[PDB]
Parts: sequence; structure tokens; C-alpha cells
Amino acid sequence: TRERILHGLITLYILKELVKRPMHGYELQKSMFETTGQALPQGSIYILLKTMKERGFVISESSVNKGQQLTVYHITDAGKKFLCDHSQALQLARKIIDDLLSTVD
Amino acid sequence: ERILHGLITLYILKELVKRPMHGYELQKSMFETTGQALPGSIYILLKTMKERGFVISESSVNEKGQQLTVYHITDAGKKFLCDHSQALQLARKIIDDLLSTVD
Amino acid sequence: ERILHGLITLYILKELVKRPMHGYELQKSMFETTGQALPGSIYILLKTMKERGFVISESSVNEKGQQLTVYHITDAGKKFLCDHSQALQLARKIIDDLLSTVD
Amino acid sequence: TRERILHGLITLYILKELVKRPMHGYELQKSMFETTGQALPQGSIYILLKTMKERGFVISESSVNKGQQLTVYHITDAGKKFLCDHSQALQLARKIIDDLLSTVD
Ligand SMILES: [Cl-]
Ligand SMILES: [Cl-]
Ligand SMILES: [Cl-]
Ligand SMILES: [Cl-]
Repeated sequence: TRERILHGLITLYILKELVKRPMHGYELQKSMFETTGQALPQGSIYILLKTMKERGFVISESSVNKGQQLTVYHITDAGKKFLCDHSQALQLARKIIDDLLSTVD
Repeated sequence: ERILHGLITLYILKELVKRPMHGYELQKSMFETTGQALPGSIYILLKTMKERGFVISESSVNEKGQQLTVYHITDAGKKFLCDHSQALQLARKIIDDLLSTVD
Repeated sequence: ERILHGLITLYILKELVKRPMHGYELQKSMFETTGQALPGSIYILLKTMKERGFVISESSVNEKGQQLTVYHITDAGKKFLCDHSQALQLARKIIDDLLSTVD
Repeated sequence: TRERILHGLITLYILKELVKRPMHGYELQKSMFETTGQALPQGSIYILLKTMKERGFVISESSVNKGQQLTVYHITDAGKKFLCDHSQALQLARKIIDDLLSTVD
């Protein structure tokens, strides 16, 4: 998440998931894992979400249960626009990545 | 109450088929459905269910570094729920009778 | 099954409010209502109910000089049945949910 | 039941009860008891019912449970006629009984 291209892509993935329905962080973390076979480090999902909230892409809503915080994330209309805008050149991206991949262990 | 205990167990199982859930969520959805609000009762039932091999749980860290629990249905649990279809149908019949005729 | 056991107990109580009955009659009326036909199960439940102070029984000689048993509800039994009204309503809600959504 | 006037009256009572719904013997025995405060001797109800069946006033239907006989009695149309016929002078009967009663301990 600490690399720009990846940070961008993960943002998009989140956004796309949230279009489906609002989600907890743990759900986003799990789906991503299941989709790609790769797990984000503990707590890292929430840092990205924080950023997205700051950016205006997501709104959070928190409950408290033992006095623990249960937060669900919601995509904004702006977040939907960003997703839309930034998903237009994904085919080209994939082609480029493939090429690059042929050069990397 | 034995009747409600059984029914609530099944409701939880049905919820967990949908997707894994926190306790709090189960509690909330139930009240949505029931207008009914349960006394740590939920957690107690969940423990029993885990004892029975129907549910499993794992910890998940949250935004504040707090360890939250998420519950999952097992295959055993699924079958158990599935197995109770006819029992549910019968139960419905009895309740209808009761509600219509208790005098 | 805990759910059905409770429900059948209540059904019996409701029947006995109507008038005292033989076991066989309870068995028959249930199948009418349930299309459901119980395994000496009826007698077993009735014994428990008597243990609980909900039902009493007496012997009655028949046409052949055979001693038949007739079951009666007590006041305790009546209250017990009455007391379960809200539990029944809730149960109905849960069942409806289950039946509509189990997937 | 071993006295004519009483045997007649009890017959009528049975008939009247059966007009309500079919009944077991034990039910007839109980209702009578509750109504009058007086209990027929054991088994005696069934002897009277036998007679009524023979007379065409009642039809019986038996089940078996432990292999015991469970019988329900049903009034016939003839039984209903007899009831009707024989219940027309009951007021006069009551007046006479009252008078008689004034002479008996
Ligand atoms: Cl919005
Ligand atoms: Cl929780
Ligand atoms: Cl019986
Ligand atoms: Cl007839």
C-alpha cells in the first residue's frame, strides 16, 4: 500500500467493493485476500480507508458494542465518480503490467 | 425458553450463511426482525454453537487496535440448519393453531 | 427436538382447556392439525406435564370394564399456557423469517 | 336407572347432551354428575346407552388405542324425534314432582 501504483489500485478495489454494499474493514481485507491470494498487513486497511475518508471518497459510521468500535464504510457519490474516472484505462494498464512482469522475478 | 432458544440458534445460523458477522450485528439484525432485543445472551448462544461444531470465531483488529471477534458458520452448521426445515414447517402449523385458538 | 417438544406441550394444554381428553384423542387431534402423527410419545409428554403440576389424570372404566385414563388441565397449566402468548408471537416471527430466507 | 321414571328422564338427558355433540360415556357421566350433584354407579351409563342403541336412538363408533375400546355415541334422527316428543310435558312433570317431594324424606 506503500507503493504508489498499488495504493491507487487498492483504492479502486475498495471503492468497487463499497459500490456493492457498505462494508467493515475486516470484510474488505478478507475479500481482497480471497480475490488476489495476498493479505494486507494488520491494520493497514484502516490507514488507507482513513485516507479515502479524508479525500471525500468514503464516509464512516461507527457503533460501539465492551466499548469497542465497530465501523462500517460507505462510498460517496464522489468516490463513485473517482472510481468511474480511474477505471477507464485498466486494459492498457494490464497490458503494460504483463510486459513488465516478463522482466521480473 | 426452549422454543425461542432453538429458534434463535437457527436464526443466527441463517445469518452466518449470508456472511460472517460480529455478535453485535447478530443482535441488531435480530431486533430489526423481531422488534426483539436480547439481554450477553448472544455471546452465550454463540459459545454453545461453537461447542457443538456449528460456528467458529476469529479475532480481528480494528481501527483502534482492539481485537474484535468475527463468527463463521461451518459445514456442520449449514447441515444442521438445513436439516431443520421440516421441523420449522411443523412448528409453524402448531403456532398458527395455538394463536388462533387459545381461549 | 426442543422446539417441537415445547410447542406440542402447549398444544396439549390448549386442547385440555377445551375439555378433558384421553391420550388417543390428543394424538388424533394433533394429526388432524399437523398431518403430523407422533411416535407412546404423547403419554411421555403427559407424564412430564403431570410432574410439572400442569395436568392431572384419573381412571375411567369403559364398556368392557377396562380402565381408561382421562387427562385434565390444572390452573397451573392454564397459567403456563397463557404466559406463553408473547413467546409464541415472537416464535412466529422468527419462523417466518427463517422460512422466507433460508438459502 | 333401575326405576322407570328415572330411566326415562336420564334417557332424555343423554339425548339432549348428544344433540350438542357426540360424547363418550365418561363425558355423559361427568356432565350428569355436575348438573345434578348425583353420580351414576360405575358402568351403569353404558348399560343405558346399550339400550338406547338397541332402540335406535343412538349409534356408537369405536376406536381402539393398548387395545382398549374408545367409543363415542351419536344421536340419531330418531333419537332427536323421541327427545322432542317426550319433552313436551316436562313442566307438568316438574309440578307433580314438587308436590310429591313435599311428602317424602
Ligand atoms: Cl454521497
Ligand atoms: Cl461485537
Ligand atoms: Cl387413550
Ligand atoms: Cl340418524
